[PDB]
Amino acid sequence: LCFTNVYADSFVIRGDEVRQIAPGQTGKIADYNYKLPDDFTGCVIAWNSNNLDSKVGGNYNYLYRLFRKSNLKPFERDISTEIYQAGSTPCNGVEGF
Amino acid sequence: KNKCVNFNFNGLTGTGVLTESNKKFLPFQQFGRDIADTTDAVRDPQTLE
Amino acid sequence: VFNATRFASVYAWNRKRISNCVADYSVLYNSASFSTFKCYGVSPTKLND
Amino acid sequence: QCVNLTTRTQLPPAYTNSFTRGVYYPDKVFRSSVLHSTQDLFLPFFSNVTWFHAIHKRFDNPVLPFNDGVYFASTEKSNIIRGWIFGTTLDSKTQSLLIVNNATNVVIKVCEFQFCNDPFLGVYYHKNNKSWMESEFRVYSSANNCTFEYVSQPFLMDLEGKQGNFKNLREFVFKNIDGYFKIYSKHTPINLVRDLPQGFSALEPLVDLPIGINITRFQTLLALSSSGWTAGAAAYYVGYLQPRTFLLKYNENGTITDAVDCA
Ligand SMILES: *[C@@H]1O[C@H](CO)[C@@H](O[C@@H]2O[C@H](CO)[C@@H](O[C@H]3O[C@H](CO)[C@@H](O)[C@H](O)[C@@H]3O)[C@H](O)[C@H]2NC(C)=O)[C@H](O)[C@H]1NC(C)=O
Ligand SMILES: *[C@@H]1O[C@H](CO)[C@@H](O[C@@H]2O[C@H](CO)[C@@H](O)[C@H](O)[C@H]2NC(C)=O)[C@H](O)[C@H]1NC(C)=O
Ligand SMILES: *[C@@H]1O[C@H](CO)[C@@H](O[C@@H]2O[C@H](CO)[C@@H](O)[C@H](O)[C@H]2NC(C)=O)[C@H](O)[C@H]1NC(C)=O
Ligand SMILES: *[C@@H]1O[C@H](CO)[C@@H](O[C@@H]2O[C@H](CO)[C@@H](O)[C@H](O)[C@H]2NC(C)=O)[C@H](O)[C@H]1NC(C)=O
Ligand SMILES: *[C@@H]1O[C@H](CO)[C@@H](O)[C@H](O)[C@H]1NC(C)=O
Repeated sequence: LCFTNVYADSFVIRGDEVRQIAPGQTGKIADYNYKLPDDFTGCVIAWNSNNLDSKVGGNYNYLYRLFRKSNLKPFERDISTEIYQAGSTPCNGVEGF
Repeated sequence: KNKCVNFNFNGLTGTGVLTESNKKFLPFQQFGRDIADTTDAVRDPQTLE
Repeated sequence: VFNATRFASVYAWNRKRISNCVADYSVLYNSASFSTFKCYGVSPTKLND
Repeated sequence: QCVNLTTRTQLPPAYTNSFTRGVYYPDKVFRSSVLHSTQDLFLPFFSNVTWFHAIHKRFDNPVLPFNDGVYFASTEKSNIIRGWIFGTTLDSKTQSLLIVNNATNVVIKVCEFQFCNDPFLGVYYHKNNKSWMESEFRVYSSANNCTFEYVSQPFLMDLEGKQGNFKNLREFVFKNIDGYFKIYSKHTPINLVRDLPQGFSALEPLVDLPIGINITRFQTLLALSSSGWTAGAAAYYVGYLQPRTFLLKYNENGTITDAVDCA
């Protein structure tokens, strides 16, 4: 079989969250940083990389998004670092309650 | 051409007689489909005819 | 539910009634880390609606 | 740079009729001698395509909504319409897509742009050299976090002309579906003065960009001391695509030759 346009999406996640990479899933990976479309045509590939990515003092170069006003769209990539407001108050600057 | 063969164009497996067409595919198109929606024409991927 | 200091043995499995509350399951994303989460009567996406 | 060019006359919003335009090939399959029904985001027939002018006096570059795709067309002379900006903040809080055709090459880039209130490009008109050459590029201040970047092979496209009636119609359909930004386009010669020509012609797909950004608003970029200038005689029209069934006639050669809007 041949393929017309091919894109490889490469990223690192916690091992528990590989299940969230399937289309039609929820959780902070599916909800907030990586969503696959319901009619996704492709394959998902993952392998345990503890021997490559881990660091004795803890490797903190790998980031995930924990807060979002709304679940993002399929194949959408949110780079924004703007602060998330959990309460009813607005929050400016860098930090707040 | 002109003989019955099990063809495979870009994975488009099938059985049928191949023949030189006069359909003019615009470049973004590779396959043509019938009223029955069965693929009836194909652009050969090595010699673009 | 998901943080109780001591869970029950499987033969004596516990059952708790959940009533008059809002199912905002987002609150536990930071700290849950579920290895298995499988729904059988609903799609997981729909739980909020 | 980044400069506000505020000298312009105020006019009310214009509208015109999208008779039989904004139809595109719905898929890359060939079909001939058949009438094909398809449901997609099409520009409804005989809808109001909002209408904008560049004159001398008037230089209309508003930030416009971008919902369920957009149909964009420009009756153009002397290459005044040169690109678009897409995004949802246009202030570097979030990413944005820039498509620009400038004198030397077309550039497509996705960055956290800090756009200006009035973005534009500029040309020096007949400055003792007989030819026209581009000199001003004032759209954004800085473009730090870029995640997509394409630049075409170089060329020189002329930026001079003073003929009365418009000689070019360029049509574009923009759809942002599941992270893929799709563009369909068509080019036809015309000899019309002041309105979207009546007729029919379907847009072929040309490029599909995997930008993956959230697009809610967009803005076209037009060629143009800091304030007080002269606008080019060019006009562009904007419609919006809605999910509609379209019956499409394919002629003996496979080109969509007619269409019917089911609603
Ligand atoms: C893609 O970008 C869209 C535009 O930014 C965005 O829609 C925006 O959503 C926010 C939050 O839902 C809205 O913010 C306002 O919402 C209501 C009024 O709509 C107010 O009560 C709030 O206090 C707040 O002021 C924006 O108004 C809204 N913008 C538009 C044009 O609708 C989408 O949510 C984004 N898509 C994704 C998947 O993130
Ligand atoms: C696919 O490969 C063939 C060669 O294997 C290329 O076709 C050749 O083109 C030259 C120039 O016309 C001919 O002299 C050869 O005889 C052709 N080969 C054969 C086997 O007939 C062809 O160009 C390749 N595909 C593409 C898209 O370039
Ligand atoms: C062009 O005008 C806009 C307003 O129309 C200016 O934007 C303002 O910028 C100041 C800071 O410089 C902010 O405090 C205001 O809130 C902004 N207003 C709006 C409506 O956005 C912009 O700075 C001007 N640019 C130049 C180069 O003069
Ligand atoms: C988005 O832009 C910001 C601002 O440049 C980036 O934050 C910088 O990241 C580099 C690399 O880690 C640091 O050396 C700088 O100190 C950071 N600057 C600030 C002001 O925090 C951020 O990394 C960019 N994001 C992406 C995805 O490229
Ligand atoms: C005329 O062209 C030359 C290069 O050919 C350029 O350096 C010069 O600035 C131009 N003059 C004007 C007035 O634009």
